[PDB]
Amino acid sequence: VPLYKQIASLIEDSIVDGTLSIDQRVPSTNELAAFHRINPATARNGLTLLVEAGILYKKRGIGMFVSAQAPALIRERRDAAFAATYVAPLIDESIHLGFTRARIHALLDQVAESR
Amino acid sequence: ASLIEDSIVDGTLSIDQRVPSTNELAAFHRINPATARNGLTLLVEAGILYKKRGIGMFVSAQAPALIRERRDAAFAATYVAPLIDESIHLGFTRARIHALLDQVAESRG
Repeated sequence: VPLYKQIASLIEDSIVDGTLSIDQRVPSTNELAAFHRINPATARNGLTLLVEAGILYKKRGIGMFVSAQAPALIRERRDAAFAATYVAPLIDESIHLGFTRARIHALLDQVAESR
Repeated sequence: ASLIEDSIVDGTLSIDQRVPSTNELAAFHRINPATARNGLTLLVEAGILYKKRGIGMFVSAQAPALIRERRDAAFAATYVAPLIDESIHLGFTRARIHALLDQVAESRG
């Protein structure tokens, strides 16, 4: 995983854990660069990634802040990544193999009951 | 191993029909005849094939169910097991995942 992504995820984690709130300045490119001791452009790319997702917003002349719906955004995105990565190919292959809805649901239970 | 099984699935081999000689299986897979042999031995153990003393090995009427059972277990290991593990890690209940299965289904792939 690229460093700008690792930085972005650390910030989301802080938002999920509740250690970073809504009216709390987010560490700046310069502050993140100094702390994690990484390249500024890397910290920047991480922050921008969160902007483009609607998780952070710029308060003119003050700094970066957290959107109130950030928690919902991180949760919804991670849930969608989960569905596409783990459920989408499962369903596609089910159709390919010709399984019925009942068969797939039974397979799920059969595996859960027998790990 | 697969050749016999795929063959039983596609009908190139019917129930009670004799299986190809180990030499043929060996040549097809480009392996040692002894290896093809124990591979056939494993199929007998599993009940996919049965043998007539001094005559050879034949396709069991049970092979169909047995082979299909092997395939869903492969599907389960590839798609369902990883799904279950991640679901547990993320804190999703099985009921939720059942629902999600239908959810993703509606507008399938």
